[PDB]
Amino acid sequence: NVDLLYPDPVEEQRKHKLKRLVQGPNSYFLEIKCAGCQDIVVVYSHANTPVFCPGCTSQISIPTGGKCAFTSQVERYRQ
Amino acid sequence: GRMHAPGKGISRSAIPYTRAPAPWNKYTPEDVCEQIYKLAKKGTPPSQIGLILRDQFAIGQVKNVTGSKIVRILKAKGLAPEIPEDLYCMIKKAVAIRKHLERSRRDKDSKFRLILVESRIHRLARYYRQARRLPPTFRYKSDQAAALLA
Amino acid sequence: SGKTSGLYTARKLRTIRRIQRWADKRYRKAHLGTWLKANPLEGACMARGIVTQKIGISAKQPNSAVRKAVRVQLTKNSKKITAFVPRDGSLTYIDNNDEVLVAGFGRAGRAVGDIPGCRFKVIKVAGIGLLALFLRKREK
Amino acid sequence: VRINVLRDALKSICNAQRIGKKQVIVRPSSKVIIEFLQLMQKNGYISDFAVVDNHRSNRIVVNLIGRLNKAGVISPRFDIPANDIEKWVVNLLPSRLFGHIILTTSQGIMDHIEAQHRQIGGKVIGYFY
Amino acid sequence: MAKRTKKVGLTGKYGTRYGRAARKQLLKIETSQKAKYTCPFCAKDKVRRTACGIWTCRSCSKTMAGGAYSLHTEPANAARATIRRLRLARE
Amino acid sequence: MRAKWAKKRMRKLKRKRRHMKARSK
Amino acid sequence: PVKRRNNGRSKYNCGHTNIVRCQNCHRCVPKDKVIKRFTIRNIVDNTIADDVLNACVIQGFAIPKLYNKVQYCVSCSIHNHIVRVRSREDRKIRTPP
RNA sequence: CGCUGCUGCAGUUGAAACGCCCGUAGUUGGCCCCCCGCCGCCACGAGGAAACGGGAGCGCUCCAGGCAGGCCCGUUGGCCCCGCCGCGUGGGACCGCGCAGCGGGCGCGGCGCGCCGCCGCCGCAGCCCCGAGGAGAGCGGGCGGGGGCACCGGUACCGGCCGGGGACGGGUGAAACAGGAUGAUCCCGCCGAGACCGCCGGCCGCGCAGGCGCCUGCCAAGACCGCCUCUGUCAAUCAAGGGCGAAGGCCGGGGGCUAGAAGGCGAUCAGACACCACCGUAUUCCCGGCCGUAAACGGUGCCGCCCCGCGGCCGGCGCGCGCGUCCCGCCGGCCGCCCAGGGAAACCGGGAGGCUCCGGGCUCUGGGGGGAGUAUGGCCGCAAGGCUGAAACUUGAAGGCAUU
RNA sequence: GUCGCGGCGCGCCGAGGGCCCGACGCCUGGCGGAGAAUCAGGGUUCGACUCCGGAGAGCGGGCCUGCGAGACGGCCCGCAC
Repeated sequence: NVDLLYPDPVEEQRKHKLKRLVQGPNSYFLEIKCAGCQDIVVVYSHANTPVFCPGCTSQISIPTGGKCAFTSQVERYRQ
Repeated sequence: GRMHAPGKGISRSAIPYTRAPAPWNKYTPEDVCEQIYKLAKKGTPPSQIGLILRDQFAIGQVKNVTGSKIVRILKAKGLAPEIPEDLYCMIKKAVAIRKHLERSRRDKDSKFRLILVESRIHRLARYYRQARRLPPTFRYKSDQAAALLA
Repeated sequence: SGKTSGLYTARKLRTIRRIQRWADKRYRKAHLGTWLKANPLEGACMARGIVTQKIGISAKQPNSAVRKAVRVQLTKNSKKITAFVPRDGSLTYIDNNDEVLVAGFGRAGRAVGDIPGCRFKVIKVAGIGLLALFLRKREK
Repeated sequence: VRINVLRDALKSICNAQRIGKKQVIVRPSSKVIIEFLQLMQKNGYISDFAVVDNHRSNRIVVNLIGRLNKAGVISPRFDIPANDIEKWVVNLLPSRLFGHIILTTSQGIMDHIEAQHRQIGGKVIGYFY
Repeated sequence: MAKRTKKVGLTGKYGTRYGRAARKQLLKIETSQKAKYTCPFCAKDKVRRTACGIWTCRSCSKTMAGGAYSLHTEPANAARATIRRLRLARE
Repeated sequence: MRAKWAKKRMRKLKRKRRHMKARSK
Repeated sequence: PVKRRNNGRSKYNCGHTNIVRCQNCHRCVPKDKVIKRFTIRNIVDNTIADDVLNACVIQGFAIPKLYNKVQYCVSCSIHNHIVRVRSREDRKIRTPP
């Protein structure tokens, strides 16, 4: 029994963002715990531009075509 | 599809349905506008501004926090780029091709790509002039191109 | 092919018809005006003429016969027509340079049957129809 | 790109009915599609249509009752004399008794039968039987 | 402008004389002889012919041996390379 | 290749007519 | 009548391929169309191999294998029976026979 | 005769998608604001000769006729059709477009007004549809025989110089012609030119096609994917117009190894002056122009929309999982097979499907076969030619795919 | 100047007016419509002649009379015959 009205959330995710019934962000705002700070730094999962940790001079984000890798101790998803 | 190419591709960005300001937000609309204004004061393409706002800060979409576009924000304060960022970035691309062509006399392929980029500057100019964003006198010409980009 | 079908594409549809209507061989023969100028019987059912010579034509194979015909010079256009005198032995009724009325074979300028090169055929000789002479309804 | 949206959707509805699928997702949505679907729902050739509104053009999810033979668009949207609407039905629709040519009139989008009832001519959006 | 439509650009002087083949050949040689070439020292396009084989850069004030109608001849360009490759190889 | 050789033979006739006209001119 | 979907050649997403030469006919064939068989056969015959191995005065000698890629043109290959005409249905069938 | 196709034709193979690409006119343009204004559009009028077509009424003895006739509408001869792209009226769905901040009083301000100005005047929520599974620009990471210029490796064919050792060597289907005691072939050592980038090399990839492979430094690009980056209809296709375009050729240099259009010579034949040897000019390679064609073919234009399974390959990106270039998706392309569906069938099925139940948009092309891509005029080229393009006349088949 | 408007003629003064929505040029065994023929629908084809409007009376011109004709069963002239 499938009604397009209510798509399964775990199936909708498998579909391309544009292909989904409601076009939606395929990416989430993340929050990382800084190595040199105890305060979360809201970041984008697919961010590319170097993001510097507060105070720490170097960017904590190593970019890639998809989800940016992180170097210093980080947090997973929004916090 | 793809204008001067034959490729068909969809790598667009899908906007959020809720036009919601960030719950995780430390930025007032006045704070957001000032940062866009100050990035422009330093001097940056609008596409770069939205990348700084999204990466260094958390403003996913400027429209969500303040109900305006990024160029609309820069026209209001008055730091509007006189030649639009899309035309300016294609004019720059053309000038680069011509300089390469100067060393490579027989690069027939580069000459073909140049006609494409020229046409996409010409088509975009005719639109911007009709919208009146660009002055009626504005014309893309090879000699003036170098100086218009500077 | 989309056959240009838009509410404002009515000159294109008209233009295409007038240009491509000339492709048809029959419409071309009918409305070019080339047949009218070149026709020995130009827009005429038949014409008066003198018999240039009485010469039979050998029929196209498979059929094998000498179909007696007469070469005919037309009074109206001074063009020479090859006209097949019909029925049996009707060539005898005609004498060289006799008055002859000739009508097309019936294929509208095309040769009819085995006779090679016969766009026309004889209908009347010196005022008397060849059938009327043939059936002896009216003698020479 | 898409110049006719109704035609692209109606073709999808017919294509789903061929493979016996009740629910179809129409990617482009329009007020003309909306009205065309409403008329088919009234004549019961289609069932409830639910529009998932999006911040863009919109998509429609239509439940089918398996009772539509064929739908179509007339391009361009011709002008029909009210008197000659019968000729359009005689050729496009099978049988004077069954089938609906869908028109647009200054009064509103209307059925060929309703158009005859008040004798008003118009433009043909399409046709469904 | 384009006062001569065809390739009678430098050969307009000859007028209707000498035949097309001679004038076509002269176009190439004459245009090459009165052309400005780039001096391998001044690096300025100021080399002009003084006589057959002798070319001088007006700014560099250096005279160099060359082809009768071009500062550098194709056989010579190849020879310099062959002599360089053989020289580097010997050492 | 008869059609290739037939095109070559029309070319020759075309040259002969084109040249003959010049002698007539 | 299009005899083959391949059109006799394996050029896909291409417009031009390297020319090769029939090894017997010495004719220019598109690389995709050519037969392109491969042989790893050893240099000396199997019988001579035992006689040569006993003769060899070096220990651990093994007969050298000879590797070549035989490319033949369609006419050259079918005539020397490298490939064979196949039935309409068996033409569709692939795989080494 | 739907064989002219608006309805309503075809272009894989019967005739027919321009070789490829940009492009101006032209034509076509996602959605979206209800509410008026002009559009177009549709209905309804008004007015503008009949005959004519239809049609009421009628026995010319019947009729084709005629408006006559009959003890009569005020006896009849009504009524419709002058497409009237004009006119007036309504509606506003659809279809095109609309640049002004609006107001309140001064002003009932010269028979009712309105215009224009002057007043922040305190009335207005005074002012941005949105973010197209449209397109452009950005960023990030990979991507590939993509392009130019540059540099340089490697054998091999060929020549050249020794040294050795020795009679044939070549060539073939068998031969023969040339090579060799001035020592050939053969071997090794070198030496120099020019071409070419082998095996890896493919249901690989890339490029707009034509096409693309040594070291591939360095110079600009291009798709694709990713993204809560940016712009906001900037689009699709296209006469006219431009660019590019294999090979062969051509004009003029550079080169010149190898093959080799010409030519010459063996053979082979009845004759080959052909196929097969052998020799070899133009050519083949580079630069600067031409030329503008190819079975330039997927013999299938381009932009869309949907459409079922079964796998492969390549380029990104995610979902996970012990955990591996594994699995599973999303994919952008390259492909095989195929149920429906389609077709004259072969076959397509990532379309050649959604089509007699015939209409998304655009541009091109064909109309039985010859004559004929000829004639003539033009344009272009140095030429060769290319592009445009008949007619007289002739003629019953030509052709497709299948069966025996 | 005309019955009268108008480049309709003249002087003067400018630089226009047209066109791939096909101008201009050329051709037409081109009168036009009311209508006709053939016919499911859409089309196609033909408009000498009846009715209407044009245009001409061998060919060009030029004219008086008249309320009106650039008249030809008026006149005058050039050209044919």
